[PDB]
Amino acid sequence: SFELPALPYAKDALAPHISAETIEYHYGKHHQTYVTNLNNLIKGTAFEGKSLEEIIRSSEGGVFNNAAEVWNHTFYWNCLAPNAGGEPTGKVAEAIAASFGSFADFKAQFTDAAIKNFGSGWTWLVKNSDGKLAIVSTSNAGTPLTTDATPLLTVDVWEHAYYIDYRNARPGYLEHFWALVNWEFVAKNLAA
Amino acid sequence: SFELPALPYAKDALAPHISAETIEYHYGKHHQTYVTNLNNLIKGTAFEGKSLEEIIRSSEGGVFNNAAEVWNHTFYWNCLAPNAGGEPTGKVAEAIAASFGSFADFKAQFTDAAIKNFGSGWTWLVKNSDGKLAIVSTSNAGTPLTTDATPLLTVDVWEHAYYIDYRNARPGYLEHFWALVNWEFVAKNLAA
Ligand SMILES: [Fe+2]
Ligand SMILES: [Fe+2]
Repeated sequence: SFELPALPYAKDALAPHISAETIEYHYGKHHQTYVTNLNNLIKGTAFEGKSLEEIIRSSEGGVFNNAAEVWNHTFYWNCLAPNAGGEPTGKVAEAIAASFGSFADFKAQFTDAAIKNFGSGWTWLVKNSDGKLAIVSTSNAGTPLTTDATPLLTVDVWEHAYYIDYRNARPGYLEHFWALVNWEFVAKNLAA
Repeated sequence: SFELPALPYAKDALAPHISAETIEYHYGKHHQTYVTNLNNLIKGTAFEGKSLEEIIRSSEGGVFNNAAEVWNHTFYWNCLAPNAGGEPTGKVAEAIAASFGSFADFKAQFTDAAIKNFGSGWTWLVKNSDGKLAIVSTSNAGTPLTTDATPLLTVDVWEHAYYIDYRNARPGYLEHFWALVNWEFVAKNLAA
């Protein structure tokens, strides 16, 4: 009985970086469908009373794809915000500087990883179990939740995430992604 | 060095099933970029002098992804045509009827497979070396060329192939795909 969590802002709040139309389809159709599909697939199964994270860590096939995508998108919406972007400060800035050399280095590494993540997928900033930050990419519904690394930030590189606004120019999408990064969410994730 | 083969028709030939803008981007940007990236990866290497097929059957990583996608798209453009679609005749009709019972059954199965293919990929009708026909789906740049089967027909289900025209409605795209199938090409593939 999972529900589609409410968007953290107005559907046109990320314009012009991500259009209101993209949110309408991405959130209203894609994300909503993953929720509906997940609910239908777990009915009557041992997954019924489990948390979303629990299902993601104990499933495969269709149940996994839908559950992971539900979580990935909710995390994604929280990674964005209006009147945000720019450079992080405090603990996040310090951790990024220590793990990548500088914010600029991190930004270039994250951008490159995201652009080169072949096909559909996600690119993440995570804190590995060794306490150091790293950038990793996943394919399709893949998520760091199935590992011992903690997700801090992500960018959806499935084409539906940017085709309406940037067509083939995934790099253009990444450029604008930086103008939307919600460092408050990233900071919360790192502080946990 | 590889050249992007000319499209078998003007970019408006498949409209309204596939729009001129989709062709503009799909052929003019996506396909072209695969050619460019392939060229840059193989320049000055032992992959020079090799056919596209030879590269696909002897590579991995980026070389394979780009080489395979170049071939897949050229094959795809030949699978589509104006004033086509409908149902096959002659040898193609016979083979499909013998393997799937009827064209209607084949059509339903191919469509179902294409819709279910998760993430980016392709759905194919192939002929195994023993003469049996089968429907197989691949992920990302995956192609039957790396197997023992012969590609007869394919549909691109990467989101860029249909998002401009159908957004998330991949089923609608598949319906319109059938109005474009170039059975003459399929017959050539089967007769080889
Ligand atoms: Fe998405
Ligand atoms: Fe394509």
